[PDB]
Amino acid sequence: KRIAIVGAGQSGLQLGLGLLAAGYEVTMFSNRTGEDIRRGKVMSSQCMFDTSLQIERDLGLDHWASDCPTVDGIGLAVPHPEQKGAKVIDWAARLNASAQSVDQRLKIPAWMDEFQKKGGELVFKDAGIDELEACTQSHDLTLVASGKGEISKLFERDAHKSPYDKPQRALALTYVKGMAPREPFSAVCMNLIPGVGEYFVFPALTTTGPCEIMVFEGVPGGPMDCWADVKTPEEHLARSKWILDTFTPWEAERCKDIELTDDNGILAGRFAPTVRKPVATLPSGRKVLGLADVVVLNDPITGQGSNNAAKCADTYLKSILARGDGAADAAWMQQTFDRYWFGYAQWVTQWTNMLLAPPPPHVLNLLGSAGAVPPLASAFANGFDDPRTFFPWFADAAESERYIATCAAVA
Amino acid sequence: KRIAIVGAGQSGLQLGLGLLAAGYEVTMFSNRTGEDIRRGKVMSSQCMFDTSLQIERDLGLDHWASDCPTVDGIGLAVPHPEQKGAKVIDWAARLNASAQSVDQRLKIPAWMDEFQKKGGELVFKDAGIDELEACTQSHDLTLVASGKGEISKLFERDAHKSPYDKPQRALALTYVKGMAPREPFSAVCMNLIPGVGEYFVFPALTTTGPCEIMVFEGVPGGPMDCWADVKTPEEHLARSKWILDTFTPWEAERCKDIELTDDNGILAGRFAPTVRKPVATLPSGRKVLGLADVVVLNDPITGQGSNNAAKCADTYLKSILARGDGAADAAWMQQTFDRYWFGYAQWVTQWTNMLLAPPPPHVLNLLGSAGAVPPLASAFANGFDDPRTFFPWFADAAESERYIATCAAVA
Ligand SMILES: Cc1cc2nc3c(=O)[nH]c(=O)nc-3n(C[C@H](O)[C@H](O)[C@H](O)COP(=O)(O)OP(=O)(O)OC[C@H]3O[C@@H](n4cnc5c(N)ncnc54)[C@H](O)[C@@H]3O)c2cc1C
Ligand SMILES: Cc1cc2nc3c(=O)[nH]c(=O)nc-3n(C[C@H](O)[C@H](O)[C@H](O)COP(=O)(O)OP(=O)(O)OC[C@H]3O[C@@H](n4cnc5c(N)ncnc54)[C@H](O)[C@@H]3O)c2cc1C
Ligand SMILES: Brc1ccc2cc[nH]c2c1
Ligand SMILES: Brc1ccc2cc[nH]c2c1
Repeated sequence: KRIAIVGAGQSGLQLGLGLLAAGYEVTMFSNRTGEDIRRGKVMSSQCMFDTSLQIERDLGLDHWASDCPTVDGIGLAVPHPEQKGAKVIDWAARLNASAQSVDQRLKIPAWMDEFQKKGGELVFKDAGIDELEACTQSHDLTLVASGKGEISKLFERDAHKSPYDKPQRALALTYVKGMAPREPFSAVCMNLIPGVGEYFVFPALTTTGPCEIMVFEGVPGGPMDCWADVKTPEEHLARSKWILDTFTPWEAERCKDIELTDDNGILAGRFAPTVRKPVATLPSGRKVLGLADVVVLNDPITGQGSNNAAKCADTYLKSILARGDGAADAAWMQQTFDRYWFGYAQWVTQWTNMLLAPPPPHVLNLLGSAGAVPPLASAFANGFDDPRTFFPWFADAAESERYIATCAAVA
Repeated sequence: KRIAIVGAGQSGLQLGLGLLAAGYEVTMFSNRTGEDIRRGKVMSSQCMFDTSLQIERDLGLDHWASDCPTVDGIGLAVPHPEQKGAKVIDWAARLNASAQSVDQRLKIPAWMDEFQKKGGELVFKDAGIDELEACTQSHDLTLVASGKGEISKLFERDAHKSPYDKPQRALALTYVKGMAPREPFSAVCMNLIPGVGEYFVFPALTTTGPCEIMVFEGVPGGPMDCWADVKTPEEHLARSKWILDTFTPWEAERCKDIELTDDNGILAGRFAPTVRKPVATLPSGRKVLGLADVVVLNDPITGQGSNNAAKCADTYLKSILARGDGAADAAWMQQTFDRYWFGYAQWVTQWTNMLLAPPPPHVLNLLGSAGAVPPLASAFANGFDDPRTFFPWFADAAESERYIATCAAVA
């Protein structure tokens, strides 16, 4: 009946709003005001594919569906090693159903407002152990949904599920107005720069209206690990254009007139992919359950964290409702996570962690073959809505050849 | 707009009813009358877990929810090698949400009636190539949902996805009244007889009311491959009791007064697990798409075929609706299957095919440990609602030990 959530983010607010609609009392702790979120720095590029969007629709939370531009496909390009300014791989495929990117600076504050209107108890505090000890005495279940916040480290890192202990990419975001729209359909335009990094770009909705989000990922120490000397929004926009001019001149043609959406429409950072154990034990001996990025944190290279957050909150909501009047004990907590991990997130995580490493030959062959086998390009693109569908053919050479043949037979 | 389906079974009727509700015209071919199905031989033990049941509920097709007894857990027993009449493993765990078994002799005819009432065009014919050639000219998509019927062999067997080319178990069913109900909760009572076979029993609903279904699976050539000399319903009931008396005397105690529900409440047969390619090309060059057991046929040992059929028809329905006015071409057909297979059925199939082979030591250790680690028994039982959750720990020794420890830590 009474549920506490620490962290008013994507997963926490989605879960809390779903619980309020199911008749629960919900207490939520936020460490920021809605307006400070709206006007602060961007946090994500939040490209959500149709399955995730549908979870929001089923809860009545798709408040920006008509205003947010759709992302209608996925494109992949690789620079040509010899031919200057050209591409050796350049293909695209349409998504079976649109994706959408609604700036968390819009969504989270609006969902905070809705949470209050629907009877939630919003408490404004940077929560720590004392708040978790208090919550665990007055609530039937307490979840930690604090994303990358320091309190997420209460949960023990799971070494076996975490192959990396260091960041594998240097990240940056740039929200811009003025970019030439993609024709004849919008897409996530992926640009893979061998041994250097990746640039992704797609339309989105932010606090000043429709835009495009530039996403940069650089191999640490390399030419796209280039944000440390950037100290002003103007320097950040300049650096963004320098990457395109240097590595993706075909995308620079779309950017002759770009401007930041706002001075806080920029981000630079990095983190190590990490999986954690879901049950944390407080000094009192009482227990809390971690949600979404607290327990499974992937590098953004595959565009999956928000998708994972919506699917994780959906799985946890269903588990809570199915438990009914039963106690939310450690066993129940652990099984709830296990269903998320073994059923889904282990495959998103293995796929993303593989793609962070240098691509093996059979992967380069897949990417080339997709350009000449449209069913394979379509399988690649739509796999982003459910990355389980990449296994076993993406990771294994022999299986990749079998799947290429399957796709070729229906081309 | 116009869809044809050959085979009025679980998957075909579920899909057809979902398409009619979405505004499509649907033509369906049945090779039997509803009454001949109601009064004919049983076809399945159709134990459906909550995710599958929920697919039926979301379509308004759970017409027997209140009359059908619930199956509330899963139990596992193994005879003791030394101690006579005793068990060395004997444990149970509650399902997070109930399962239900509604005799296909009840469900399929009732869904056939509903299909007509909702505007479907039901055509009564044993359909063959000529009907598929006619359908493919007058309909936008033609699916074959004929289960184990001979026409299913139009689709090419997929050797790489089919490790077996012979039956791995001799099957039998016995629907009975009078069995002592299980206390204190109902369950699928699994009995694993090392090197011989398996006996499963659980409550269900049939045409004469609530019953229990006895399910026998025998290693070919062994003592539970014992149905060839059975030629009358009385001999079939006697043989059923002989198995329990010989191998599971603890279950015989529940059966002192059992009687067949009806003389057609019996079945004996066998088949080779088979996966097929989903697109078949007719002599004209036009194409048809296989559904459910036509393309993925598993031995019943894991209780998954009906569950797969409901999840396959749900995936195909969603794919059709998402395709909208687009052509149902071979590429679309193949991608629809690929999403079912790579996303879900490959894992159900790998798990079931492993369990048909002799269990390795780490599996026997898992089964024993589940009896002393209740979180592990619960993970095992609830894995039947989504067998993806068994990977990778069920199939690998080191991973199994890790998961045992995870479960032990929350016990
Ligand atoms: C650069 C970048 C690009 C990305 N691009 C994409 C993309 O294109 N597609 C995609 O799907 N995902 C993407 N992601 C991932 C996605 O943004 C996250 O995975 C998602 O926000 C996770 O949701 P969450 O609920 O777990 O955490 P969050 O949404 O981060 O919410 C956690 C909240 O808790 C707050 N909090 C922290 N500590 C406390 C405390 N002690 N008390 C109270 N509140 C606290 C935090 O400030 C935050 O507001 C990207 C991530 C990054 C960094
Ligand atoms: C002994 C046994 C026990 C089982 N126990 C379980 C269990 O406990 N749980 C579980 O989930 N699953 C179980 N299954 C599996 C389950 O019964 C099937 O997987 C499920 O019925 C498959 O659905 P379907 O739509 O593909 O085919 P079906 O439901 O078999 O439908 C196919 C229909 O098409 C008809 N047909 C065939 N040829 C033609 C033609 N040319 N023209 C017209 N119609 C035609 C067939 O007669 C049939 O009516 C069991 C199966 C067996 C054999
Ligand atoms: Br597809 C896709 C969508 C968004 C992002 C952000 C980084 N990589 C991505 C891939
Ligand atoms: Br669990 C379960 C449920 C039904 C059947 C039928 C054969 N084996 C089964 C396992």
